[PDB]
Amino acid sequence: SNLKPFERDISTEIYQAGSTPCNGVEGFNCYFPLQSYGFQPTNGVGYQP
Amino acid sequence: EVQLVESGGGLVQPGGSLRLSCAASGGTFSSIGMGWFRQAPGKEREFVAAISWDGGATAYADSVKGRFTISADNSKNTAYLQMNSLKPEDTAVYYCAKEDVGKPFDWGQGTLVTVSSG
Amino acid sequence: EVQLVESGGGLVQPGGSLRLSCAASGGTFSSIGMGWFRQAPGKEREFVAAISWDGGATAYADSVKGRFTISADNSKNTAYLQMNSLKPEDTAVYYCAKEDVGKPFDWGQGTLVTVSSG
Repeated sequence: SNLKPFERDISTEIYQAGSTPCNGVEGFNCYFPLQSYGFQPTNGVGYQP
Repeated sequence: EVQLVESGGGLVQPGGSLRLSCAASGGTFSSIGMGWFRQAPGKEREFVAAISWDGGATAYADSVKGRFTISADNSKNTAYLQMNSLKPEDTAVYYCAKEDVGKPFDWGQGTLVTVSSG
Repeated sequence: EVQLVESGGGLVQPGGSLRLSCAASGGTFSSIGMGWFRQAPGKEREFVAAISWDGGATAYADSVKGRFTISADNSKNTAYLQMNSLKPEDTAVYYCAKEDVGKPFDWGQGTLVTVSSG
């Protein structure tokens, strides 16, 4: 739930996976979290760190 | 019933390129589990590529890195898959899925994609 | 520097009604001088109105009486405004500055608003 204050969760793979198994990289109903920012100076005037 | 419409599949020369397009008839307009799967003759249906609906993110299998590109949009409610330098082994019928939230899988009909010099 | 965003403007038939939004991301949460400003073509910038952050005080200029009512949202940290009786000289660009502790009239880019029958 967007993490607790003093959480320190540096996990990887998939968040609790779910009812769907790993299935190699992701499978059907899965994705890989921890994606790089890649923010651009023009894509979002307020959407940038 | 969740009807999936597919188009663009057909015969292509080796090393060629096509433009697949699979649209969805709404499907609650919210799903986080779609992907592209093909079933080669005499082979079990494996994973090829996928795309996330919550963003413009892309994801591909290890064997289709770079050569295959997938792009989706919210206004037209579809996803265009572009192939490059198709191999003879790539000859298989693709399938586009749509996994509704808290619901089982949804599958369409697919289109035959033949990669040969004939 | 401060970030101000303005949207929703454009052509409107005379005597229309517009609902523009000024989403102020943050803003030191010490606002005392929230107000909008206009710049008519070939005409110097002049005061329009102002809304207090600690109260419902909404002062208005003589030329916008009745037809102009501005409001904010302490929960949303935004600034909305409603218009009536659009007349051709109202064709101009508007802005929504943010005046706060040190922060001057945090100026933005505004939006073009057109009042014509074309």
